[PDB]
Amino acid sequence: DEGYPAEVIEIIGRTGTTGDVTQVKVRILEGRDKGRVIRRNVRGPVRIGDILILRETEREAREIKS
Amino acid sequence: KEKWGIAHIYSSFNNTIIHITDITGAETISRWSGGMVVKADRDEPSPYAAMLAARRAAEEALEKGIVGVHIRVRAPGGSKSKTPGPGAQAAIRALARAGLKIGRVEDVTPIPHDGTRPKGGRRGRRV
Amino acid sequence: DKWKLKQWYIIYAPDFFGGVEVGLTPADDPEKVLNRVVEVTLKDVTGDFTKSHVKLYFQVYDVKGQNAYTKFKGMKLARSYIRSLVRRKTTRIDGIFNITTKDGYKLRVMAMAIAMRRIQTSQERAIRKIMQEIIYKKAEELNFKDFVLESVNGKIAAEIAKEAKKIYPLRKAEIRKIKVLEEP
Amino acid sequence: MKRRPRKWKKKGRMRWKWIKKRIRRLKRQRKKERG
RNA sequence: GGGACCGCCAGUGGCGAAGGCGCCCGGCUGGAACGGGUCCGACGGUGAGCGCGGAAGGCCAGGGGAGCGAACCGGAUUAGAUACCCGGGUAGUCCUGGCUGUAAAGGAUGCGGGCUAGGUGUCGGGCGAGCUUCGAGCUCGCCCGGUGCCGUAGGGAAGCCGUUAAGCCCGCCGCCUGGGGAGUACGGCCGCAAGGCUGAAACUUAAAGGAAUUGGCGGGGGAGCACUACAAGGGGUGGAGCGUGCGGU
Repeated sequence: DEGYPAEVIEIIGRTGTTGDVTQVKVRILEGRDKGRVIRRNVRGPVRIGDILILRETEREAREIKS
Repeated sequence: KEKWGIAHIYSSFNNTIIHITDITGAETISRWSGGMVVKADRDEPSPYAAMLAARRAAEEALEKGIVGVHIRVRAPGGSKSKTPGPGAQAAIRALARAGLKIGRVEDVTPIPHDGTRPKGGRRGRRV
Repeated sequence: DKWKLKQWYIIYAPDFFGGVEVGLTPADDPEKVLNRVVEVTLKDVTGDFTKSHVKLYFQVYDVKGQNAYTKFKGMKLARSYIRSLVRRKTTRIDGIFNITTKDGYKLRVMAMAIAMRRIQTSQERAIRKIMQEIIYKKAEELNFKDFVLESVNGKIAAEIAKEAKKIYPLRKAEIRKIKVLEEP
Repeated sequence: MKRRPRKWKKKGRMRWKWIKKRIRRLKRQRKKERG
């Protein structure tokens, strides 16, 4: 289990097909990219301060459009 | 002394090819395409393959003594499309994050001043 | 494995650029290093960041053991820079000329001019005429190498802008690309 | 070939190009029969 | 090495009678504006009959053939696919010399003169100021000519036009007389050929046709919604038997 915990700092807004998925912003608290800000996707309800687990830091979500 | 390579990236809407060469570009050092790594024809141009195969080429390039590289991105161009495929920036992140130093990033898509007639007939590709 | 059979040769610049170290290249045989082209920016030569757009193409012609020496086959500005300069509601003037140096080197030189606003065509022709005259004169006055150096410097371009302001103020006169056709 | 533009509004009829081609074919055959 | 084409600058720009015309330079040549009565003196408008050139495509003779791609050959899709999609592929696309005289060749607006509220930009020429690092540079007004938008009166079935009229007058030809039969039959002329120019009759029909309003609908667009919608989670039917009822005997 070489997972990378990271902390939710901001919610961009709902995205994805059903809108259930939420576009979030997360700060990498540990690993090789400590302190980096990443736009990422979340399934399930989210709050300001959730410790999202990452399989990779390489993936960054595409910018959502309106 | 530090060695510099050139990463020719060719990202269409159907595939992405990463080809790492010397500074003179006359020597093929690493050459990995999207088809090498995924067995489904429809997933070749995705940024996922552009990530994975690009890293597969990058590690081998690091093994052979090259640490720094410039990037040259080429959409099909000519009479073909001009927009780089989706995976170009993904592969760029691949080389940046796989330890390679990134120098100058320039586009080399061949643009015609006045070239041949494109494909599909007069009324376009009536999909 | 064939990679273990390779060896790395160093390369330098031409003398008039100082012959600075530029890079290294692997090759099986020294003869395979002949007729190899390397593109290097001017910041990588002089360290000046204002001229990163400029690019120089060197053609390799001498292999002395591991040392490799090269000549100046061409130069070209950055396509991104060229695209940036061009904009709508402006007139792009392209002047293409074939020129012999004072020492007999043969060249094809293409120079660009951009003015503030849309302009009448005859004025553009006059601009072309002015810079034709000036570069012909400098071709007959200067020798090949110093001509290359000044063209890279942009002194010729600035003087050209000064002379063409007598017809219309130029946003920017510049040299885009130069290709060496033949040698004496 | 006098061309009435009113015959091009496609309601209740074929595209005028194709009727024109049909009638031309008919003309070719009829002339050939007479020679 | 080969053929084709001259991107960005590009726009309601510009020029041309129209089709149409875009890399750079040298030469020949047409045309207009603008400024000047600088000359002549109604020499003008229109034009039946005539003449001229005139996008693409096709055709005749010889070349040419990069890409593209009629026909055709395969792959795929489909109930069926003579197609759409993909892989090929001849003619053609290009050059020379001719023909064919064509299109939603449309501003669907034949051309010339006089008059009829305006504002506003751009294009070119002239004029007057001001700025000017002194440019064929830069800002504001006017006249001329070209070209767009808005818009008064006026016009019109309305759509809309409105000094670039589709308003009111003055000049000259063509064209139209319910829909279809028909752009046919027959005849004539033209063209190598495809085919071009000209063109009825019987007979049939209660309408065809134009603008615009309301609705309905769109495998159009935008916004707001959900348990007769879904995402999360749970429960559960159609497998067996039986209760109840529907269709059938």
